[PDB]
Amino acid sequence: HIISPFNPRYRAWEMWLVLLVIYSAWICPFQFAFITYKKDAIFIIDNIVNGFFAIDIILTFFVAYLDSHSYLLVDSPKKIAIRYLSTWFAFDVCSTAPFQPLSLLFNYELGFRILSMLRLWRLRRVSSLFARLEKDIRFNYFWIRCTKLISVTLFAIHCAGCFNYLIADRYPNPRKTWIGAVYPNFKEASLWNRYVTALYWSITTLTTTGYGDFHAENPREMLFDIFFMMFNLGLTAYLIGNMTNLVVHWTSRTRTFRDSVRAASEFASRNQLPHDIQDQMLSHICLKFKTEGLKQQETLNNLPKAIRSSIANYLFFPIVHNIYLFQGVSRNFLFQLVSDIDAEYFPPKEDIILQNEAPTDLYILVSGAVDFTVYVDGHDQFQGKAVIGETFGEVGVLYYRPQPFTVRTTELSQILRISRTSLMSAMHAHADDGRVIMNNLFMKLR
Amino acid sequence: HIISPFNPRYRAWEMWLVLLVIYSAWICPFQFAFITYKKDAIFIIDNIVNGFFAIDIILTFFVAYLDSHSYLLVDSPKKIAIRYLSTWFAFDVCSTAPFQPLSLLFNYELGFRILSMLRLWRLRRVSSLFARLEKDIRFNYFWIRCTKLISVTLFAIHCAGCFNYLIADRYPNPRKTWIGAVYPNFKEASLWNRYVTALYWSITTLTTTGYGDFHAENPREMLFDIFFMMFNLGLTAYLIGNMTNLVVHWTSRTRTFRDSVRAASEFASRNQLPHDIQDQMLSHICLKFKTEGLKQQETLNNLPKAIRSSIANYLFFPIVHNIYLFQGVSRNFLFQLVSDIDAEYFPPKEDIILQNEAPTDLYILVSGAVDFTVYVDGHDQFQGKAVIGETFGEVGVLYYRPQPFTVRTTELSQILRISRTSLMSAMHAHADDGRVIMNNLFMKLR
Amino acid sequence: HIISPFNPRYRAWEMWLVLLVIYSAWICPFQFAFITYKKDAIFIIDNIVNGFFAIDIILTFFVAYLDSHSYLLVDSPKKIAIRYLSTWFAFDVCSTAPFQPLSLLFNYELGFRILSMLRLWRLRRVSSLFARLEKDIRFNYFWIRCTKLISVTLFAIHCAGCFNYLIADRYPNPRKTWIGAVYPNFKEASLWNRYVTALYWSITTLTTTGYGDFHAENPREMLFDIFFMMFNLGLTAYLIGNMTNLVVHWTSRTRTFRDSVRAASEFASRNQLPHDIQDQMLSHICLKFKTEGLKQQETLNNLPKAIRSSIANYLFFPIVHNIYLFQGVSRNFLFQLVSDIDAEYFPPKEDIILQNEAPTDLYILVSGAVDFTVYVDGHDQFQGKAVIGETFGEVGVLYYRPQPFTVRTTELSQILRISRTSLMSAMHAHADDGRVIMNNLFMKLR
Amino acid sequence: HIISPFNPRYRAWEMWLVLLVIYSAWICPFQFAFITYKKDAIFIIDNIVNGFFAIDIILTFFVAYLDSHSYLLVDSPKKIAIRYLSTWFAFDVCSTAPFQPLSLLFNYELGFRILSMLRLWRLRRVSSLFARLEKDIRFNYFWIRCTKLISVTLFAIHCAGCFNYLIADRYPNPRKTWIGAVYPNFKEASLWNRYVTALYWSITTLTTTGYGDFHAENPREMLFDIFFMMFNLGLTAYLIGNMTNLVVHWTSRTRTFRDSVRAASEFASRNQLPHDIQDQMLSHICLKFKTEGLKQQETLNNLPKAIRSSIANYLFFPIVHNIYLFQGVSRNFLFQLVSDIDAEYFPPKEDIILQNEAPTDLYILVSGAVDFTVYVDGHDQFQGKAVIGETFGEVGVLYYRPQPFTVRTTELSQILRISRTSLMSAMHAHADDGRVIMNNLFMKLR
Ligand SMILES: CCCCCCCCCCCCCC(=O)O[C@@H](COC(=O)CCCCCCCC)COP(=O)(O)O
Ligand SMILES: CCCCCCCCCCCCCC(=O)O[C@@H](COC(=O)CCCCCCCC)COP(=O)(O)O
Ligand SMILES: CCCCCCCCCCCCCC(=O)O[C@@H](COC(=O)CCCCCCCC)COP(=O)(O)O
Ligand SMILES: CCCCCCCCCCCCCC(=O)O[C@@H](COC(=O)CCCCCCCC)COP(=O)(O)O
Ligand SMILES: CC(C)CCC[C@@H](C)[C@H]1CC[C@H]2[C@@H]3CC[C@@H]4C[C@@H](O)CC[C@]4(C)[C@H]3CC[C@]12C
Ligand SMILES: CC(C)CCC[C@@H](C)[C@H]1CC[C@H]2[C@@H]3CC[C@@H]4C[C@@H](O)CC[C@]4(C)[C@H]3CC[C@]12C
Ligand SMILES: CC(C)CCC[C@@H](C)[C@H]1CC[C@H]2[C@@H]3CC[C@@H]4C[C@@H](O)CC[C@]4(C)[C@H]3CC[C@]12C
Ligand SMILES: CC(C)CCC[C@@H](C)[C@H]1CC[C@H]2[C@@H]3CC[C@@H]4C[C@@H](O)CC[C@]4(C)[C@H]3CC[C@]12C
Repeated sequence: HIISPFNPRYRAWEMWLVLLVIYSAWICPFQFAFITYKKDAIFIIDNIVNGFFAIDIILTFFVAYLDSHSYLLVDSPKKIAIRYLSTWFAFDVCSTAPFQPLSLLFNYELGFRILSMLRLWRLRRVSSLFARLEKDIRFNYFWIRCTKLISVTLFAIHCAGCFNYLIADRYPNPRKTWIGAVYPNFKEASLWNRYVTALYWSITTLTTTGYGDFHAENPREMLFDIFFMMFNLGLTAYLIGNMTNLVVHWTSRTRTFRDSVRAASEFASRNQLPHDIQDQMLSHICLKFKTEGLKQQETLNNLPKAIRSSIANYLFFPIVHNIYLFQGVSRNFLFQLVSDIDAEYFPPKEDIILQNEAPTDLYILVSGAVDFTVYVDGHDQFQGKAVIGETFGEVGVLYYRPQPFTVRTTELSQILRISRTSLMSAMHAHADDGRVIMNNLFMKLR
Repeated sequence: HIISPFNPRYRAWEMWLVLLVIYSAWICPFQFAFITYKKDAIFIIDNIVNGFFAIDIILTFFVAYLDSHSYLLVDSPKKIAIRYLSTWFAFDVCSTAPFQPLSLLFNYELGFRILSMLRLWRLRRVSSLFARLEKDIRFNYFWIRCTKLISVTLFAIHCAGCFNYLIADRYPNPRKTWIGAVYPNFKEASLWNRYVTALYWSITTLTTTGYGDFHAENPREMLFDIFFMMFNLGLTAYLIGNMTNLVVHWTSRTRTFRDSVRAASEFASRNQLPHDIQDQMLSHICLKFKTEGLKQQETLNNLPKAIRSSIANYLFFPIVHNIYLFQGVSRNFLFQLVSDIDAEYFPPKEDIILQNEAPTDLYILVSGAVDFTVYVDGHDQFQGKAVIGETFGEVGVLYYRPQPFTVRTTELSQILRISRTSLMSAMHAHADDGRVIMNNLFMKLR
Repeated sequence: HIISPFNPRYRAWEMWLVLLVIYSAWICPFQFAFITYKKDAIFIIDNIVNGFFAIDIILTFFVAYLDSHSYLLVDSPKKIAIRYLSTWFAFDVCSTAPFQPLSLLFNYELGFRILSMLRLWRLRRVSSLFARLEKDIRFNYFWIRCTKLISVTLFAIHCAGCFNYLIADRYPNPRKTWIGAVYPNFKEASLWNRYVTALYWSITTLTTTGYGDFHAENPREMLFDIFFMMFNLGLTAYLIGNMTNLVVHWTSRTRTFRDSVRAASEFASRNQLPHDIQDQMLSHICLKFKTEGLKQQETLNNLPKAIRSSIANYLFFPIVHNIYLFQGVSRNFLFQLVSDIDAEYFPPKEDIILQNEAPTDLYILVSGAVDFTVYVDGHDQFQGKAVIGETFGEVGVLYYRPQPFTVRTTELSQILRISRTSLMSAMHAHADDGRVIMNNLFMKLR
Repeated sequence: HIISPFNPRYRAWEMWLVLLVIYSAWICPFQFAFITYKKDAIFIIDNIVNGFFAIDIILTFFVAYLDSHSYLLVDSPKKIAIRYLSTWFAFDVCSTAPFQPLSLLFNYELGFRILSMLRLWRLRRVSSLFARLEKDIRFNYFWIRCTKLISVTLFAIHCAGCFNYLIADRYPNPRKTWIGAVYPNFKEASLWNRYVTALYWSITTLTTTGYGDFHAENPREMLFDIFFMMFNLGLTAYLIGNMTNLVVHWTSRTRTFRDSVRAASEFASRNQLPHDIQDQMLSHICLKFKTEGLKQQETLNNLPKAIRSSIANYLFFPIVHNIYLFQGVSRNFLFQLVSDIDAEYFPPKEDIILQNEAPTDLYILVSGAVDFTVYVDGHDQFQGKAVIGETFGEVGVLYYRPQPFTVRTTELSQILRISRTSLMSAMHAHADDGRVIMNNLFMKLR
C-alpha cells in the first residue's frame, strides 16, 4: 500500500518530472520578458505542467524514504508526513499554486509576473539529480560536475539577457538604452534578432570581454550592471576553482611517478653509482608503474582480510596446488595456507638471489625464465635453471643455510613469495608438515 | 575592580563599536569627495563618533587579556598598560584625535582632509572580528571568509570610485576628464547620478571588463589608473585563490570515495575476477562510505584513550551486559573489558565466516539477521542461525578449532568484534574467568 | 615476417608522419577559407600526403603491439586485425579517402570542403606522442605539457580566425561585417594583411582583452561569437589549472623546508629555550635539507631490500673492511653484515655522545674531525680524539656500560651507525665473533 | 691569497653590483626608445658601469665556492677557472664588452642598439639573490616571492611600453599609429606625457582590461600585439598560480582544525551522545589547537633522539628532581631517566582517572589544581587532592592494583606522564631502585 523508492515506476516518474522542470526553467524568463500573456497556446501547456506538479504534491505522501540512523527503510506513513511537511512542503505548494491563471480569470500585471517567478523553486530536482549522479558508481565523475557548471553558466546568461531586455523595453525614450542607441528601430524586429542581441550582450560581460558596444546609458540600467558584474566575478572564480580540481586530479599519477624517478636519479647522481645500480633502480620503478602496485597495496590493505583471502584463493590456489614440495597436503590446510601469499613482479636482468646470501624467502615462479650462474667461485658459464611452476629457495626451508647459486632473470617474470617467517608461522599447523618433510627428503636424495 | 574580557557588557560594547566602525568607514571617502564640510548636520554625528572612541581609549585600560605562555588570565593592572601602550596606543590616539573640528573652530582645507583619512585605523576591529569568528566553533567557516572577501572588494570599489570623482572635480577644463567628455554638464546633476556613475566606472575596471566608456584623458588621471589596475590584478588573483580553496575543500570526500572505487575496479578488471569478488569489494566500499568510518578511525585514534573508553562504555555496556556467556561477571571487570571493543558494520550477502576457517574473532550481533549454511560437506540447505544479541564464534574461545558452519548475511548488520588476542589479553584478569568457563561448560552440555 | 614496434625504421616512419600531420593540420583551415581550389600546385602536395597515409593504412597490419595482461609481445597476425579493425580503422579510412580530388575529376563545392575537414582525424598521432613523452623518462615533464597547451591554444587561434574570415567573405553587403565596417576595401588587399587581421581579431577575444574594434554586426556572426566565447572561457580555465599545477609542484620542497623551520621556531620560542638548543635544532634541519635525506629515506624504504643491499655493499664495504675491530672476519660474513648499515650526516659543534650516557650505537667515522672533552668531572681541557676510519663507541659492545667522554664535532662529518640491537642481532652469526672478541681483548689490553 | 665567499667585503661588493644591475635594467629600454645617444651626460655613467663589471670579471677568479659532493670549501685556484670559464664566462664577457662607445669613436645605429640590448644578461644576479633569500632563514618566504613576481610584472610593463613607442616613432604617416590617431601632435610633447601614455597603453593590455583607446592600425604593430598578448596570457596564469599557493598555504592550520571539529561533531551526532562526551571531545580538540601539539609531535619525532634528550633535560629535570618519591636517586641515573618523559596538557573538568580503573601511567602535576571525589561507592562529597609538584598514581608502581579515587580537574593543568611500561623499562637500571622502594615503604606507612 506504500510505494517503494526503488520501483521502476517511480524513477521514470522522477525523470519525466526532470524534463518538465528543465522546460519550465527555460520558458520562465523568456515568458517574463519577450512575449505577451493574453494569447493562450502556451497558457494551456503551463496549466498542464502545473497539473503534473499538483499530482506530485499528493503522490509524495505515498513514498518511503531512507533514514539516516537506521537504514534500508521507513514505512508506516506516520513520520513520512512529518518529514515532508516540515522540509519541502511550503515552497512546493507556493510554487505549484497558480496565480496568473486566477488573475486572468478573476478580474484582470507586473506584480503577478513576480508571483510566476516562484516557479524556479521547482529547480531543486535538478540539484537532487546532480547530487545522486556523483555518488552513483556507474557514471564518470569528471563529466557530471562539468555538466553541472555548464548548466549554471548557461542559465545565468539566459536569465540576465532576458532581464536586461525587459529593463530596456519598459523605459521611455528608446534612445539612451543599450539596444536603442545602436539600433534605433528595435521593437519592430523579430524575436530571433532581439533574443540573439540580448544573449550576445550578456555573454560579453559574463566572459569579461566587454567590446564596447551596448554599454549602459539609463541610470537604472547602469545600476543593474553593477550587480550583474559582481555576480560574474564570483561565478568566474568558482569556475576556475572547479577546473583546477579537474586538472590537479587528472594528472596526479604521472606526476607522482616522475617525482619518484627524479628522487632516484638525484640519489644516484649524488653518490656516483656507476651504471648498473642506476638501471636496476630506474627499471624497477618503471615496472612498479606499469603494473601500478602502490594502489594495489593500499586498497588490499584496506580490505577486511577475508575478502583478500578469497582473492588469493581464486588467484593462486591451482598454482600452489601442484608443486615439487606439496603433494598430498590436505586442501583444508591449503585454505589457511594460501591467504598469506604476497604476489610480486620483477624486471628482467635483475639479480634476484645472489651467491652466499643468507636466505629470506621462497620464490615460486608463475611465469618467466630464470638463469642461474656461479657467483665469485665461478668466473663464467656453469649451470642454474627453474621453469614455470618449478620453485626454488628450498634450501632455506629448515637448513638455514645460504643459497648456492646466483639468480638472474632473462625475460620478465611473476614470482610469488612465501617468506621465511611465514613458513615458520605455518609450522605450528602440524600433522601435515610430515608430508612436506618426506617430500623434502625424497626430493633431495634423488 | 577590573573588567573581565568575557562579560556580557564588554562584548556588546565591542559589537556596538563594530557597527560604528562600519559607519565611519563607509562615510569617510563619500565625505572626502562629494559633499562639502561647512554644514553641520553630519559634523554633529562625526563628533559624537569621535566621543565614543575617546571613551574606548580610556576604557581599554580596565580590561584584562589572555597571555600566551600562562593562560586564562592576566590581572593586576601593571603590564596591561605595557601591552596597550606599546602595541595599539599611538595610532589609536592619532585616529581618535579631531583635526577638522579644530581647523574649523581655530582659524579656517585639503591638507586637513588627509588628516581625516586617518580614521581608517579604526578598521582593525573588523579584522579582529574576522579573526575571532574563524576560530570560534559555532559558525560556518566557508561563510565567514567569503564575507570577508566581499567586504574588501566592495570597499575597494567604493574608495576608488570616490577618489576618481575627486580627481575629476578638481581639474580645470571639465572636458577631457572621464565623466566630462561623455556628460558635458555633470556638476549640476544630483548625488545619485554622479555616485552611480563613479561606481559603474570603478567596477568595470575592477572586474576587468572595460567597455570603452569613461577612459582617461587627463594625464594625472591616466597616472591614477596605472596604480588602480595594478591593485586590481593583485586582488583578482587573491580572490581566485580563495575560491580555489573553497572548491578543493568542499568536494574532497566524494573525490576520495571515487578514487577508491576506481582503484578497486582497476585491480579487479586487471586480474579478471568473475563477478562475486567485484560485488563484494564494491559494496563494502559503498558501505564504508555511507557510514564514514575512515574519519571515525582517525578521530578515535587521536583521542586520549580514556574518553574513547567512556564512549564505548556508553555505547556497548548494556549490550555486552546481557549475553549467553557473561552472566555474573562483576561489572568492575566490565569497565576494563568494554574499552577495547572495536565496533564494525557489514554489508548483506557477504560471507562473514566460512567453513573450516581457522578462528580469529568473536562476532556479537547487535542487529541484523544471519543465515548459516553447510560449506563443501553440504551442497545446499542445512541449518545455521543467530539473532539480535545472540553471539557466535564461541568455538574458538579456548578450543582453538575451526568454525563449523558458513556465515552469510541476509539483511545488513552491526557486528562487534572482540578478537582472539583481545580475549587472551583479557585472560590474566582472573577470579572471574571461572564464571565464563562454567557458562561455557553448562552452555555446550545442554 | 612481422615488424617489431621498437625497430629504428618504424619509429622514424612515425616521426615523419608526425611532421606530415602538423603540415596537414596547419594547411586545412587556411585552405578552407582564404585560397581557391582550382589551381593545382598545392593539390599535388595534398594528394601526395594522402598517398603517404594510404600507405600507412596498409602497413599498420604488419606491426606488433604490447598487450595489457600478458606483456612484451603479441605476434601471429590474428587479433592484430581484430585490434586495428575495431578501434581505429573506420575514421582513418574515412579521413584518408580523397573526396575533393573525386569531385574535381568526376563532374565539378561547400559540402565537399566539409568532407575535407575530416582530415583532422589524422591529429590523433600528436596526442599519441604527447602521451608517450610524458611517460618516457628522458624528457622534462614540465616542458612537454606546456608545449601541449601552447599547441592547442595556437591551433584554436588559427582555426577560429580563419572561420570568421570565411563567414565575413560569404555574406552580401561587405559593410556591416567585422572587417568590412573598418576597412571598406578589404578583398583587394593581400593575404598577409587579411591573415594578420583575422589573427589579431581572434586573439583579442581569446585572451579576453576585447578592445572594441572588429565587433560583430551580422547576426549570424553575432551568433558565432557566442560559441567562440564559451569555448574561450572553458580553455582559459583549463590553462590556469595547468599553470597552478606547475607552480604548486615546482616549489614544494622549499615550502616544506620553511614549514619545518617555522614549526621548530614556534616550539622553541614557546617554551623559552635559551640559545644553544635553538641553534642545534635549526642547524640540524638546515643540514637535513642540504643533503635531502627525507626523499632518501622514502625511496630507500620503497626499494625491494636486495638492491639496497647492493647499494650499501658498493658504498660502505671498503670502509668497514678496514677497522680497528674487524681484521679477518671472512667477507662472506661481511656481505650479510653490510646490508643493515644506516648512514647519517651530522652538523659541526653538535654534542654527539655526552658523558655517562647509556650507550645506543656504534659511531664509525667516515670523514670529519671529532673533539672529546671531559663532561661534569672535568671543567675544561682534558683529551679525546678519533680520525677518519677510527671508530668509537667500542665500550658498549658487550660491556653495557656508559660512555667515558663527551663527543663534540669540530668540522662536519659523516658517521655510520651500527646500533646496539643491530650488533646483538649480528651475534647469532657465530664462528667469526671469536675474532672480534680477540680483537677486543688484545685491543684494550695494549 | 684567495678571497673567501663569506667575507663582509665581498657581500657588500655583490649588493653594490645588485643596485648597479637594477639601474642598468631600468635604463636600457628607456634609452633604447625615447632619448637620443649623441649627448654624453648618461654615456659617462654607462661607461663607468661597464668599468665596474669589467672589474668584476677579473675579480671572480679570486673567489672560492662551495662544491656539491664535498662541502665547506674549494681552494687552490685550479678548477675555479674550470667552473667559471665553462658556466658563466662567455655571456658575461659578451655583455660587459662595449660596442656603442666603439661605434661612436670608430667611424659613426639600429644594429648597434641591439648589441646594447645584451646588457640584460647582467640580470642573473637578481635571480641569484632571489634564490638565496628564499633559502636563507631570516626572511619571510611569502614576502620575497611576491616581490619577485611584482618585479617581473613591472619590468614586462616597462619594456613592452617602450618597445611599442619605438615602433610608433619609426613608422611614416604618424596618423594610423596607436598614439598618432588619438594625439595628432605627439612628438612635440614632453617625456613625461609620452612615457605615461606608453605605460598606460601597456598596462591595459597586460591586466586584460582593454578599454578601446590606443588600438593598433599599423599592420606591423598589429603583429606586435599578437606576441605581447600571448605573453600576457602566460604571465597572468603564472601569477594566479603563485597567489593560489600563498592562499592555500596561509590558511592550512585553521582549515585542518575545523576539519577535526566537523568530524568529531558528525561522529557525536550520529551515535547520539548526550552532552558530556561532546563537550569533552570538543574542548579537548580546542586545547590541542591552542597549544599546537601536532606539529610538536611531528618535529620532535623528526629529531635525532639526543637533542630531544637535552630538551627534556632542560625542561623537566628540576621538576622531577624534587618529588615525594625521588630523594637521593643519583643524578647520573636522572639523565637516563628524564629523556623518555612525555609531557601533555589537559582541559578542565575532564575526568582524568576514574574509580577502579586498571592503572596505566604516573601523573606528576606541574601546575593546575586537581579535585578527587568518590566514584560509585560515594554519591557525593568525600575527599581527594594533589598540588603543584605533588604526584599521584603511586598505587600502580608495583602493586598493580586499580586507582582508589576519581580525578577531575578544576582549573587547567600540565601533567607529565611516565607510564607503566616506561617505569618497568626503568626497572633494570638497579642499585638505585632500592631508594625508590624505601621511599615507597616509608611513604605509605606514615
Ligand atoms: C538555456 C537554459 C538551460 C536551463 C537548464 C539549466 C538549469 C540547471 C540548474 C542547475 C542548478 C544546480 C546547481 C547547483 O547546485 O549550484 C552549484 C552552485 O553554483 C554556484 O557556483 C554559485 C556561485 C555563486 C557566486 C557567488 C555570488 C557572489 C556574490 C552547486 O555547486 P556544488 O558546490 O557542486 O554543490
Ligand atoms: C560599502 C562600504 C563597505 C564597508 C565595509 C567593509 C570594511 C571591511 C574591511 C575588512 C578588512 C579586513 C580584511 C583583511 O584583513 O584583509 C585580507 C587581506 O586582503 C587582501 O587580500 C589584500 C590583497 C592586496 C593585493 C596586493 C597588492 C598588490 C600590490 C586578509 O585576508 P587573510 O589572508 O584572510 O588574513
Ligand atoms: C599554427 C598551427 C599549429 C598546429 C599544431 C598544433 C596541433 C596540436 C594539437 C594537439 C592536440 C592534442 C592535445 C590534447 O590531447 O588535448 C588536451 C585537452 O585540451 C583541452 O584542454 C580542451 C578543453 C576544452 C574546453 C572545454 C569546452 C567548453 C565547452 C588534453 O589535455 P590532457 O588533460 O593533458 O590529456
Ligand atoms: C621599473 C624597472 C624595474 C626593474 C627591476 C626588475 C628586474 C627584476 C627581474 C627579476 C627576474 C628574475 C625572476 C625569475 O627568475 O623568473 C621567474 C619566472 O618568471 C616567469 O614567470 C616567466 C613566465 C613566462 C610566461 C610563459 C610565456 C608564454 C609563452 C622565476 O620564477 P620561479 O619559478 O620562482 O623560479
Ligand atoms: C542574475 C542572474 C544571473 C541570476 C541567476 C542566478 C541563478 C544562478 C540562480 C537563480 C535561481 C537559483 C536556484 C533556485 C533554488 C535552487 C534550490 C537549491 O536547493 C539549490 C540551488 C538552486 C538550484 C538555485 C541555484 C541558483 C539559481 C539557479
Ligand atoms: C585604491 C583603493 C582601492 C585602496 C583600498 C585599499 C583597502 C583594501 C585598504 C585601505 C585601508 C586598509 C586597512 C587599514 C588598516 C587595517 C589594519 C590591519 O590590521 C588589517 C588590515 C587593514 C584592515 C587594512 C586592510 C586594507 C585596507 C582596507
Ligand atoms: C572553434 C575552434 C576553436 C575549434 C578548435 C578546437 C580544437 C581545440 C579541436 C579541433 C579538432 C580536435 C582534435 C581532433 C580529434 C583528436 C583525437 C583525440 O584522440 C584527441 C583529441 C583531438 C586531438 C582533438 C583535440 C581538439 C581539437 C584539436
Ligand atoms: C615582451 C617583453 C614583455 C619581454 C619581457 C620579458 C622579460 C620578462 C625577460 C627579458 C629578459 C629576461 C631575463 C634575462 C635572462 C635572465 C637569466 C636567467 O638565469 C634567469 C631569467 C632571466 C632573469 C630572464 C628573466 C626574464 C626576462 C627578464
